[PDB]
Amino acid sequence: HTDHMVSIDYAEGRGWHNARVIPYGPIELDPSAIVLHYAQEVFEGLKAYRWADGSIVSFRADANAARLRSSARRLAIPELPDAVFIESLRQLIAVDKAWVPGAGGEEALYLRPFIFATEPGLGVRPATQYRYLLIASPAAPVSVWVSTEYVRACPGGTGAAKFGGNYAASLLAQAEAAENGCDQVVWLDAVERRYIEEMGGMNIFFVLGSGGSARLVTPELSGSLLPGITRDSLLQLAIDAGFAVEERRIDIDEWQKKAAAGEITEVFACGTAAVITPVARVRHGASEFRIADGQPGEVTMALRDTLTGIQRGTFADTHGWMARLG
Amino acid sequence: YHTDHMVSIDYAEGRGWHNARVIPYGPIELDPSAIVLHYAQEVFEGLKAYRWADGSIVSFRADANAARLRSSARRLAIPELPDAVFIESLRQLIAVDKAWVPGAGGEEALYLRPFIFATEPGLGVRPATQYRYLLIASPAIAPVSVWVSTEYVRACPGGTGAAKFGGNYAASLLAQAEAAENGCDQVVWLDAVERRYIEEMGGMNIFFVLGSGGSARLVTPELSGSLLPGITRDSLLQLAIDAGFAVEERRIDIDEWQKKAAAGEITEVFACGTAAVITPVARVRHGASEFRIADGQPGEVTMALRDTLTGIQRGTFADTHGWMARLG
Ligand SMILES: Cc1ncc(COP(=O)(O)O)c(CNc2co[nH]c2=O)c1O
Ligand SMILES: Cc1ncc(COP(=O)(O)O)c(CNc2co[nH]c2=O)c1O
Repeated sequence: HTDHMVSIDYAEGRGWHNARVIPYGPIELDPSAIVLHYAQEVFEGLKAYRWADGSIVSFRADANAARLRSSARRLAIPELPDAVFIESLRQLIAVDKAWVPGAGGEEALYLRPFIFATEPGLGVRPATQYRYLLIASPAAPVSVWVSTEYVRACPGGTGAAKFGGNYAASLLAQAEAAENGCDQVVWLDAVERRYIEEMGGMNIFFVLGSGGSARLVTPELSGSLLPGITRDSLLQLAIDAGFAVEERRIDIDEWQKKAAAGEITEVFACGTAAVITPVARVRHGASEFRIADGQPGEVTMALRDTLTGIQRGTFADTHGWMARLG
Repeated sequence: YHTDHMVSIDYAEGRGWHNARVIPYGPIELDPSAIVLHYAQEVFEGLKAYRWADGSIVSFRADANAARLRSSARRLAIPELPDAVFIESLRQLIAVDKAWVPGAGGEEALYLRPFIFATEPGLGVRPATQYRYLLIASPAIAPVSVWVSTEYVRACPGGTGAAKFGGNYAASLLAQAEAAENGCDQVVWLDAVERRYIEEMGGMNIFFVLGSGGSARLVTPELSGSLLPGITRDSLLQLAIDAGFAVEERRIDIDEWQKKAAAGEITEVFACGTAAVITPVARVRHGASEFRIADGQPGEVTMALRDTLTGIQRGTFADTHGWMARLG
């Protein structure tokens, strides 16, 4: 973690107030603070990048701001205004700027904005007191384990929110994966236990065919998986590069069948931390199957090169995704 | 409000659960990266301590809570707190804060809140290697109306609904607001997959009474894997059998509830749980539909069971099943 953190308080009637930059250090809670009992909390994640001209920039921070608000609404948490969200990013970079790594490769500074209920009380109801903190931390094909025993979120629930509870529910599967020598978990839909949703901390894309004829398929926003900002961006970039894209349902049977037939030629996972991570093989119960030759796919690495290029300030930001933080 | 003291126990991978100690009730500290603040790795319980006429403090089925906290812990990848350490923590707090247990023998008792949360600093999504357990205490039949949630779902099969886990409660807060907006006091939740089978209330299990007198049948949702196996629920099923009522655990459709209530087949409805013991349900809102349960008054079977269970917990009715045990 870096040297400082940004703290902001909420009190009913007063709104979000008392924003201040303080050292990174322990915080205090009443034993009956609602977050310790009923998990009323939401969070975000995004990076600060250093550019060649010496500036520090963010990638689609406005999207994170709005998503923290969408998550907060689902959890009955008062929304942090986008302007205050953005300003907290600027405040932290101003004091901890030396922590942002050099330009220009994979290295960046990870920013963790988060909100938790602090009001003391064992009644099960939305809190009237909260805290927001902003902290910072300095920041290869994988195998995936299909979870059949566990479900992470369901329609009408909290899966489209970045809510701590979704991650808690995933811990046992994430241990069961490692016990099968897999790197990550792919989650299936709650209702029919068939349709691909997402991985534990990433969205998932499928490449079908190859060359100019190659096209992208990704699970549609079901209501129970996260609308990732990397996912959103890659949809836009694929369209920019002339790839057909389909947001639709795809189940594990279609995945296995089309991979075996060689129609699915690449699979990749995407998210803020790794940008894009190739998926080489899949374990589904007793069976295992490989994606193509198990190596990083052509479209996979082309999209990754485009997106990291924009983020590092090497390639034109045609969508106006980058903004200055310091 | 809270009593004077709390019990604190730490978990670390070399020591396991250790350093159990009675300390004043007061603020606790967490690293900003403590896993509970990001990924909600936490579970909890709730039970009461009762003062009896003879001066003793007793627990009701505290062994059941000890085991359920372990079951909850297991589902949330939390190292289990041994049952003996759980029971001892109840005894430790009652020993110093006994004077806080209210007088015998009405509705008043001392509510106990055992709870575990992840304290290890780290932003990696993995089970914590460090936890804290706290035990805190807090001093503790009007019919209610219920709103059937059709828009929100509280837990998923394959999920965490059979565990007493903070995240189930977090997920439920938005629906509880829609209920108030429609005049109702509590929320009834339906199953995730088919959006039609009755699960439970936000903090209580639900029962239906069919018919009347000795031939009445007590009906309750079967354990689905996504609703909480309430200890009050478990006890009332036994008490119903003791009394000679037929009991049925099964899947019950929401469209069956209103239909049988309107036909006079469902004669009573109630909710049960640690805090209120039994709360009669008078009225139900489901979408546009609204229906009443009989005359809206507490039902005969409802109050017979409530009187028996409260009687056992206050020591005035014979404890045939050995549910009551000395705390201090
Ligand atoms: C469940 C889940 N799905 C998808 C994603 C990808 O979302 P994106 O990053 O906005 O593209 C994340 C990562 N979300 C996080 C982003 O930064 N830290 C995170 O935990 C996630 O936790
Ligand atoms: C979702 C849910 N279902 C059912 C119940 C009833 O469970 P029982 O009390 O064991 O009969 C509770 C209350 N659980 C609590 C028991 O004490 N404090 C509580 O929050 C609950 O929170």
